[PDB]
Amino acid sequence: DGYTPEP
Amino acid sequence: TVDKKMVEKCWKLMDKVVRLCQNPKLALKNSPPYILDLLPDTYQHLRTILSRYEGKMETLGENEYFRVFMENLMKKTKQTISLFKEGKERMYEENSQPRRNLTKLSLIFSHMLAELKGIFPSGLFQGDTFRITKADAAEFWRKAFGEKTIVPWKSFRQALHEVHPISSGLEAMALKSTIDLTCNDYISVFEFDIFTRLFQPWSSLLRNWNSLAVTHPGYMAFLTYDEVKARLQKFIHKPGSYIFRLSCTRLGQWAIGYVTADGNILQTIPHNKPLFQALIDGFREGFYLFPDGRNQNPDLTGLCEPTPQDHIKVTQEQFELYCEMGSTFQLCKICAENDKDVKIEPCGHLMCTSCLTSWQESEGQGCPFCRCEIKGTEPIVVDPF
Amino acid sequence: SMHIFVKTGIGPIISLEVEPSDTIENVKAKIQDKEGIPPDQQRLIFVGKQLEDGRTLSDYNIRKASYLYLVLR
Ligand SMILES: [Ca+2]
Ligand SMILES: [Zn+2]
Ligand SMILES: [Zn+2]
Repeated sequence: DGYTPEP
Repeated sequence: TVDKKMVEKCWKLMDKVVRLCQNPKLALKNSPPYILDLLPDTYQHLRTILSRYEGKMETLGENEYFRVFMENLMKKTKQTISLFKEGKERMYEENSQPRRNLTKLSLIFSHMLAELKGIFPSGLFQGDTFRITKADAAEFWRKAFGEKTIVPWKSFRQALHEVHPISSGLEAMALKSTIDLTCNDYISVFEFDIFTRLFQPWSSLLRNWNSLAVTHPGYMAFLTYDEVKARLQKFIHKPGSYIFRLSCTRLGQWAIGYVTADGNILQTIPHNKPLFQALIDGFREGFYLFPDGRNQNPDLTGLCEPTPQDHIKVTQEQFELYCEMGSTFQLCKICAENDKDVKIEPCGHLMCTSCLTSWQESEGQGCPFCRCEIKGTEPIVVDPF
Repeated sequence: SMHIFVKTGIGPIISLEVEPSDTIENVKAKIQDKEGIPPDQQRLIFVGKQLEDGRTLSDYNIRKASYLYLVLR
């Protein structure tokens, strides 16, 4: 699963 | 009371639901909640329970939670059976009302399966010893219900109203909708844990819930990864547009979907931090500005107020024991560079936030010392001896 | 020859009968004979320093009654 880190 | 025939009848109904969903005319997506995977998975865990209780069927049969779960399983399976019977052709209509109900029932089976696995891990009953993540939440359940695994809605509502008052029946029914995941008019210790993880801190439980799930236009409740990208496609030319949702695979956790300076539609997970803390952080540096593309963004400053971290005093027994090692209790044992300043919930293991972040960045949400799931975290201070 | 201690979060403190000439792999296998934990999942720590499988106990200055920490995967 490909999410994203916190901006 | 759960006997041999009742369980066998449930499985025969479960098989009929599988046969109905196996129809290639429905062309349903493999993505969770996938009922064709959920129901066979529910059959195996129940079979695992029965093999752990072979001979001891009097203990399992008279078990309150198991009676309720089985009663709800037959009801939810029969509801699906009737759903296919009433409006047969509407089952193939992509976004029709009966089709949206199948997606809703699939979500329920997913919550029901996660609940069964949480209450009966490895097939043995552990509901009475279920570890509630947040401390203040755990103390509420113990003082009000003790070691009870499941309690009726009206009994849960009257206990909660004593600590966190409920404004109206409208609020109570909305509160019931979010916490009752299995839709059986009972609240379990597992369901309670999920609500108290999402709407932390406990001290302002209903205020956080009202500001994030009732009055917030960004709240989308349960939504699949694809649906978040599908809803945010309308606001591609509006940088700062965002939405926050729940995941059936990651119960008790939040997920945010937003549009960047270029677009692309990115999705992040705050991980064990209160949602308003990430939303406030996200607003002050122009990332989360438009909830569901709306110009007006709610001010959540009232919820986030700098609070002191919980203090832990090291005992004489611990000091003496650490002295033999040539170290201290408070020193983080992973890096041995900093003192322990974070507690893993519910295992209780401590380390420095630095080692935790690095472990979570590469390995995931599992405790370095006991492999237990990181359901939550809490910043702490260890007062030396 | 000597005894070292291995602190875990899965049970009581592990006491191991070892020699300085023993590799980190040998120590991991000795923990496997005690808790059944696969060595490829074990990560040993000595005063915040991760122990490498190829190296030996004497290389890290791990002497008698030294305390090692066990981290999993
Ligand atoms: Ca329920
Ligand atoms: Zn550390
Ligand atoms: Zn732990």
